[PDB]
Amino acid sequence: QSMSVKGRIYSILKQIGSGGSSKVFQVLNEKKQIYAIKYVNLEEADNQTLDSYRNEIAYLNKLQQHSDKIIRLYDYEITDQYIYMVMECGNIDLNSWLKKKKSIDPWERKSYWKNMLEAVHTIHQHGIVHSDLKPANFLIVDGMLKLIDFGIANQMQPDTVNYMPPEAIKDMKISPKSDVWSLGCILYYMTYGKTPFQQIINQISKLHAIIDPNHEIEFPDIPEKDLQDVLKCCLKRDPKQRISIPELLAHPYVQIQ
Ligand SMILES: COc1ccc(Oc2cc(NCCC(F)(F)F)c3ncc(-c4ccc(C(=O)NC5CC5)c(C)c4)n3n2)c(F)c1F
Repeated sequence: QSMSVKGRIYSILKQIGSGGSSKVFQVLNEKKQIYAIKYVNLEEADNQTLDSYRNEIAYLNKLQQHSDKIIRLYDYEITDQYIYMVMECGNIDLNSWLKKKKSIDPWERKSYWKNMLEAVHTIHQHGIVHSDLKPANFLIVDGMLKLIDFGIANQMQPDTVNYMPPEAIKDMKISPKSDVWSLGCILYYMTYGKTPFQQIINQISKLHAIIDPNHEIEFPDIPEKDLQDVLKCCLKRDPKQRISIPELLAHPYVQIQ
């Protein structure tokens, strides 16, 4: 089944994500190369939705320069009815590559963490706060992770409120610190193999736990202390307390050997 984007033509290998009025497809060009293509349908001109999407393209466009830990965008076409974005295709998302795994190599867990921070630092410099980070939002492309999205649009899910931080639940304000927390949970889950409450099931309880000063988060012993320190510093409950992405970038855990 064909597709046209700026008069270049694309044959769909398959759908790889869906949500709202948009679908993502793995696809091939004329010269047998792979790409993802996000196709959004504007027939439902929910006007908040529509500006959310014009805003995502705008940013995705601007962050092409400042980092390649950010998914590449080769082209797009937008009209009143549709939006096609032709992007990079990753081998695999992170959320998967983790569930098909028992032991993560410590060196990889570090290199993925670096990549994580770099990408999140990049979007903070441009004043974006994701506030929705989870493993799905990252993506493997030749050893490097790359952030796929910014939290601008009511995002797809491939084909969970573990990573929800405290401030987002009491506040019913969002700073950068909010992404740190979710990053911690993602690192947490990469060391221990469960987010910090994959084991509470009562949702009313789970969010009382996320916000209960007197619930001591269980921090096991591990081969490397630095990691353990990074993890405690990220999963603090006062944002004013919590470590920053710039402090995180100058941490021993990311800098030494
Ligand atoms: C939360 O929304 C998601 C939706 C779909 C997702 O899955 C995937 C899986 C991929 N692996 C492809 C390899 C395969 F399966 F074909 F073998 C892949 N490659 C490029 C993109 C991709 C690219 C761009 C965007 C995107 O729209 N980002 C916004 C424009 C900023 C999305 C959601 C996924 N994806 N996306 C995902 F991980 C999400 F987090």
